[PDB]
Amino acid sequence: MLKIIIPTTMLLPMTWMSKHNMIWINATVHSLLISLISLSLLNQLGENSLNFSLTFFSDSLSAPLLVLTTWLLPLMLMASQSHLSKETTTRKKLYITMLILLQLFLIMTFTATELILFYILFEATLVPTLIIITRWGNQTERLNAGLYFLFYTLAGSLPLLVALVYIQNTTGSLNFLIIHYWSHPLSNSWSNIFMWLACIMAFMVKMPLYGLHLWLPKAHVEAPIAGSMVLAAVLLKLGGYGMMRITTILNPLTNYMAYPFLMLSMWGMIMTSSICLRQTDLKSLIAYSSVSHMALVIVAIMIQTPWSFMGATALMIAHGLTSSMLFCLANTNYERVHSRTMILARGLQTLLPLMATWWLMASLTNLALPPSINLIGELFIITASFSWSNITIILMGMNMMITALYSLYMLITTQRGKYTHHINNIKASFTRENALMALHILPLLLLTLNPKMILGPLY
Amino acid sequence: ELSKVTKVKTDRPLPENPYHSRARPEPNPEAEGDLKPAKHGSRLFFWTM
Repeated sequence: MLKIIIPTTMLLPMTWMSKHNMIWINATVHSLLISLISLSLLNQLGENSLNFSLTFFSDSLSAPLLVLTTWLLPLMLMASQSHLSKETTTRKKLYITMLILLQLFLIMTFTATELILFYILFEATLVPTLIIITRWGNQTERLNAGLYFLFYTLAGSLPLLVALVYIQNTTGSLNFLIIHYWSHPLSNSWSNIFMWLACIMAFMVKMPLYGLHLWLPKAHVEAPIAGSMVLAAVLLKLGGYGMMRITTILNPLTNYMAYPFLMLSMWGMIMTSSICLRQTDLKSLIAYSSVSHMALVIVAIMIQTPWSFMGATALMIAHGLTSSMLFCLANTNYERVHSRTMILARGLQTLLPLMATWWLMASLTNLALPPSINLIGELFIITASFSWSNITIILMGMNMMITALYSLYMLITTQRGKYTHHINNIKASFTRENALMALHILPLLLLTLNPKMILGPLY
Repeated sequence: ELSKVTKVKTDRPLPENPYHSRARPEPNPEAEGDLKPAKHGSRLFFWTM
């Protein structure tokens, strides 16, 4: 795995010693090269995970996420070039280093074999994210958003730390392989119930769950474009990955303890999508759509059926790409109009046609237009829930309807109607912005061709 | 001269246990054979060495 980790580390000295005119260029080049190298990990075995060493391993769950992170870094740099263009060289290098550190941490999280190592790194991801949000945010709510995000995540994580150490003391090892081979069923004792809660709540906080999702709107809206990209593309999937890993030692208590969270998420998807319907901020709308799409994954993980897990992995990858793209488009519009009010800018389709096409394709992916991987994951989760209970189809179909409604509503309000007259600073789309949108869309549509790669280890 | 420590050739037997002390407890096992490297090093969570 060091074939990916070591170059990622070597990015930092390069960025620090790169010329002020070559910082972005060098970073983008070598980040793309690192993504190319990470592509090799997709060759997962049929049964055994790719155990590179005692500390790092990968499976058909970890590899897509690793590729996603290594691919997301260059696009984040490209997006960050615009607003961080009047910054001093040292601070620009600092931002690049924060992004690189975040990518390195995420790689190690997705490859860590030891559960406590995963906890350490997955909670280490907070520091770069917090710094990015609080320092390079544009509004005054950035400080409160960072506080909310950090405190939510820590309040979830600390009981998880206690529980993990308890497991290490009792079982003797926290290695995923040993934990899976030496799995022992949990009883219904209150101690086991609280252990299950401690092991689940942290990941429930990580991937916004209705009731504990209050941090996400603030974080996504206040954070800079790159920060929002990671927040909505990988940092949320951290919760899903950790939950799928930790559910191995949380059975059969999951059957009894899932009902609260299952109902919370099944109603939360509807609630959040309805909230999207009546939103005035573009980034807030995108964030709430993310909340709903992640609630789908939460349901899938809780049900613990093989189809559910496959759909969960596919949905995670698809949502990462789509949400990052949506935030990038909103960022371009925001940079041009210097406001996040959705109704402020209207009829942008006339002024910017190609960006409007990008908007259309992104919204289509958001509403899970067949045969996009978004639809593949959503349909798999829907079928798994239908097997769990036939009544689920009601809420699932209603959520699909509301998602389509609010996505098309966003497209109509922004990229349709009479153009706003006073807004005269809408210049033609830059090549960089179009390239960013293309590098978000094309991989997803290509992934639809060979979904087996992103269908998880249960394929 | 009266302050000089003198020898006394008594016939009374020397008390075997003048303090009437109880049997002293057995000492703990003392040391062992040689030192060898830790089986897998510092088996502290994720550390392999």
